Amino acid sequence: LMEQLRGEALKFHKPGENYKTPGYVVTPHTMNLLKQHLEITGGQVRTRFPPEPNGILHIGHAKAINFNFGYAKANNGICFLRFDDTNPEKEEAKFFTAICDMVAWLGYTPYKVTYASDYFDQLYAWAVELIRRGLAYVCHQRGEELKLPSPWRDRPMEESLLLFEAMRKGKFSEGEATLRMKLVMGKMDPVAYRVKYTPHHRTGDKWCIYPTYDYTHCLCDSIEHITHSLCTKEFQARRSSYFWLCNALDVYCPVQWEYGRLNLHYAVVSKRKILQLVATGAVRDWDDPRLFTLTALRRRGFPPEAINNFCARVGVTVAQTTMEPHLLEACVRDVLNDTAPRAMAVLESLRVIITNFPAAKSLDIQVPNFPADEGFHQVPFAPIVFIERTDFKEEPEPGFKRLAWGQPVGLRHTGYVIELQHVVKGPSGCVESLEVTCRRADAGEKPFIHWVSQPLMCEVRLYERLFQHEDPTEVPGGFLSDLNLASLHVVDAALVDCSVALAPFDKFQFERLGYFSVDPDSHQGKLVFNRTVTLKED
Amino acid sequence: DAVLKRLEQKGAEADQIIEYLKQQVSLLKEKAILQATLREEKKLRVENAKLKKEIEELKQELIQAEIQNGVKQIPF
Amino acid sequence: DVLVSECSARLLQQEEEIKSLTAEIDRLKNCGCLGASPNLEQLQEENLKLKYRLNILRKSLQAERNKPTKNMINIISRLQEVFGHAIKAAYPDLENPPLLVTPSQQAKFGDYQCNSAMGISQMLKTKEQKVNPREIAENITKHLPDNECIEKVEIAGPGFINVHLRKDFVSEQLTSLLVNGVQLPALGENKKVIVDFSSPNIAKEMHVGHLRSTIIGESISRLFEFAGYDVLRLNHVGDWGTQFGMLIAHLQDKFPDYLTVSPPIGDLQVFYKESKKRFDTEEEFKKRAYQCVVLLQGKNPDITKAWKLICDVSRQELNKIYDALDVSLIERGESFYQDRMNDIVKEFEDRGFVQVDDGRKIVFVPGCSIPLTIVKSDGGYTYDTSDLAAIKQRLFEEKADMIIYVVDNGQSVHFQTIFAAAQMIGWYDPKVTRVFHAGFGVVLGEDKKKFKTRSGETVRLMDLLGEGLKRSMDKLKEKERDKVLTAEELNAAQTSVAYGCIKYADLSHNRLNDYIFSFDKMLDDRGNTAAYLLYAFTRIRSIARLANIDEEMLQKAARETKILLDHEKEWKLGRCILRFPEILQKILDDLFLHTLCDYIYELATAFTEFYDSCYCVEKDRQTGKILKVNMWRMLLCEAVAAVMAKGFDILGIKPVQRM
Repeated sequence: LMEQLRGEALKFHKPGENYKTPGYVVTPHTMNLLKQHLEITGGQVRTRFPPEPNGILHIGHAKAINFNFGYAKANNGICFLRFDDTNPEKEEAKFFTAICDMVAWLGYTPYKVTYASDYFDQLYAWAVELIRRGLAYVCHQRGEELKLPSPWRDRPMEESLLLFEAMRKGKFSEGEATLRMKLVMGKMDPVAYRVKYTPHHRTGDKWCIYPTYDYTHCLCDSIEHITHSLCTKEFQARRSSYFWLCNALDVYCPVQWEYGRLNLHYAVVSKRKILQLVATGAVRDWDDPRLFTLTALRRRGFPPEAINNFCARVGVTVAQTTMEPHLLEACVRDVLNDTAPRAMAVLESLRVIITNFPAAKSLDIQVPNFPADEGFHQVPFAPIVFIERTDFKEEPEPGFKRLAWGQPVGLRHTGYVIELQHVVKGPSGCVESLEVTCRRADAGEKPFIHWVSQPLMCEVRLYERLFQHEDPTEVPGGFLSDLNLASLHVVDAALVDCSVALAPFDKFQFERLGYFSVDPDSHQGKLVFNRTVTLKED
Repeated sequence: DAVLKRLEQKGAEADQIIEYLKQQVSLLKEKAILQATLREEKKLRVENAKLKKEIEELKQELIQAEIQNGVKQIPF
Repeated sequence: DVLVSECSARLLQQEEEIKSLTAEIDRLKNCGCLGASPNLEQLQEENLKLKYRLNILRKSLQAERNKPTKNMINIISRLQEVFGHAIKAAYPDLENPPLLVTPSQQAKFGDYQCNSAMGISQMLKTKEQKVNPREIAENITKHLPDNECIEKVEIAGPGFINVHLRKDFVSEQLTSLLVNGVQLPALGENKKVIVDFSSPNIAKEMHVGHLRSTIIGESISRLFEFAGYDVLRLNHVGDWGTQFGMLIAHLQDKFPDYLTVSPPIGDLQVFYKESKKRFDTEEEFKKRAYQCVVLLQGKNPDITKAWKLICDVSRQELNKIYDALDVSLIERGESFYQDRMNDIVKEFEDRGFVQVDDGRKIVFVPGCSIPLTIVKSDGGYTYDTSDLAAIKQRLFEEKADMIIYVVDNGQSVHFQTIFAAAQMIGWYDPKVTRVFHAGFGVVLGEDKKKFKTRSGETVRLMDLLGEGLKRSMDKLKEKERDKVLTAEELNAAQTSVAYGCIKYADLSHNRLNDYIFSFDKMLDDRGNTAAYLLYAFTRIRSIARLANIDEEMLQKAARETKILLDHEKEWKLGRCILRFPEILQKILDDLFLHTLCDYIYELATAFTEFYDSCYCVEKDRQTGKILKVNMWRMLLCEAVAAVMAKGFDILGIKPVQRM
């Protein structure tokens, strides 16, 4: 992928430049403030990825993460993980860590971790400067509609100065008067500094005037010296707005390039819709698989290489190809294929006892954990082994190939085959327990199924695309009714072998089944597996 | 044999007296939590207003002390 | 096979009946009538979002109180702000108990004392339970905060709270009023206070009554100029009389060429009482007189030309008075409202307040039984029409925040009726704008009677100035006719002594009471009058001058030398120096100027007790030149001198330096 972000030294502008391409602006700053830009960074093309402690980070945010932390890592720069405080938002600690966790899950160490609140002093300082330099007045109206006219424009300077000084000292009533700019762009709705009266996370108490995303996340690009600043694609009729605060205070600028809002189908990610689904009961937690939250796909298996490789395939532009799980579940099929070894396991546990086979208990035998040259792990063989009844019908249709009377079937990774003998039914008419002697098919005879012997575990959880079709919204009325085929469900029977392991985010192939990953409910005794991808089907 | 349907019309008339007497429990325990949590919500009205009282007295204690060396403006 | 399969189909569709039921309930259910509030959430939120306000406010009160100052401080105001903290914190379920923060007096009860603990024990309800003020008071001494002034706190009465002051703070402002000028902080920003004071009747001779409202009037006017109020002075002159018609009718005969030839008319009253004799006796005159007093109401070009000239003689005599007393003024007597008076007569019929009686139109104030006359029997406008159509312009055009009416105590019935009537129709509110009547007593001679002279009618005020600089000169040739610099100190003394005593012995005596004009007790060199002040004031600018300390040697030494207050008497003086704004506040409120004269005398009493006690300059006996200068005690005599000189600027008395 960094073959494709290095090719943006084959498209963009190197350390410095800045004046070359974008919405370039020339003041008594361009050649003498950019001189200081390179006199602090050294070039070092700095970017940033700035979410919120409210944030939930869904797969589409990986196009954001791969971009910033990537271009830095590609073209030898750094990148700020910058938590967007602005308006104080309580606490929510689970996502405060979810972000830091997920950032590293993909493999990037953020150069620095900063909060927006870190710079409330110089944001205020430059706010004081903005009222004096003009283009900043104290108005009201709102909430008399932020959209109705445009009053108090060219008001007296000092009046808006002492009022802004009053605004923070507590001489106001949480609503009266804001601090706007003489803004145009759009529909000229300016709000630089509002007034709250609410505690903060980082700088609690002390403060009761707090800026806004527009004002905050323009200057901080400057402040921390950024030479790219990659915005998503809600920020189109806002290109004017970003280049407006810089130069109006004269600063080393970003350039702000935009990428395409790449969502995904079959998906819902908003916490007001999810923490709903948590409480309805369709899903477990916010990290429940089939949710498409980044912290969920981790649970589901899905190697962080597989998520990044997907991005190098369909991204790095301004086109927002909101695509499908099929072409993404086909990208993780690429990785679990040879990042995770073979193992095989049974579900419809059917007691099969082998009469005539050599020696006593166990007998090791080694399994090709990988159909390569790397090496073999071992699982106990005969007697009393386990196949699933889905590989045995009493009366077979010609399409059968597994176990039938007189139709012996091979045992995976074994020089042996069982011929089928007498079968037991027990109480009613259930195929209870069958038996057979093995002919050690060195004598050449195809059906070659899987098996376990001296088995083990407990739980295997199977998951489908939660909605039977696409992003529940496009006028079906409404969103809480695509939760069809249960999806779900679990099997706490499940007999697996000694290939595992017993640790809890490892991945496997269960031979002739699916690719399976371990889940954070596992111990070393009562272990539990998610079924990640479907084994190459469709 | 002829005492099952006599005991049944005793234990089905039980559901009768159960779910009536239950609906007087289930609606007296509503007045309890309502009578209480209401007269506390108008007792927040005695704090929140007494707060603005000892708030407005204090903004005019500052503004008499921030004119002591500072500037004051109107009205507003 | 299917009742399990289709029940889900009636369970798949029932979901929308629940989903969309909860959907449209989100819209038409919220607030469709007068009120709006979520009590569970919001009222528990406004309780914190605003309890966070008291903290962010208190933190900003601690910021601007910490960073000082460039001024002086109303000491008593900032004590009711540390008891305002202390007392209601000590007792959180009381609203507004008394805050009797007074001085008193002699360091016996300390410097200041607060009798408020009574007004917490006196606040004796909850079924008559004995609460001793002593346990009440000391429950406030353990719950009084930290400050920048207090050293020790004491109890000594039934509940008396006697207070002592920390030396550190007392001297900190004595320097403050020294380097940066003795000034009071922009009190009451951009408020507009107009004062109606001088206002004598033109062509009638201005007298002592109408003079008492000239010195009391412009002394007040410079107070609010000093406080920080936007003051404008008004001469409510009486150039709108039915008597003015009697004058021009005498002019049309005396001088038929008044319009083309300047009229040689000397005295106003001799010409007036000439028109008066014409008035009472003749019948052709009196019918010409009141037929032209309506011509001038109608802005008659030729008649008005007369009127303009008449005033120019009685107003040249008036500017012969203002020049001396240094009264800056702006004339707008009732002549100005002859236009809008007509639109006020109309407003009281539109409002239906006017009753029909005796061919006149009168209005009844619900406070008294005395009605107002706004319509004469001949379509003329009176005094009730003037000051009522003028109390609106001073309200809705000038947009004043407070107006002071300085006339005598005999028209008080009138003004508190025009006031109450003004509030009635709804021009202003008694607590949005305080319209107050600055009244005063009557002028009496040394024989207790009307004032005065041999005859003596109305005493001409110019002769008072004549016998005001002759009296001030006969005492000042004993024997300063030689020491005085010919032009400088003769003029400076006799013109400060004359207009000093006259202004003072009337502002020292209570304003509301009858002022006894005693030319011998008013210029008594040994008395409370300005005779002693201006003499002992040069005497303080002489302890510095007799020590060879120029304009630079004191203005730098003040900026560096801190002042000592160890002795008992220098502590008694050091207090009264800072009482200055605590005395000025009382007079901003009660408007009795007689408590400033009591104070300018108050610091000079503790001064002669000081300058005699602790030695300012004291070497030596058997040889007397030098040296023992106590610079910190020289800063005291620069502080006392800068205080009185700004307090003299207020009284109107021009201070002197050498004498």
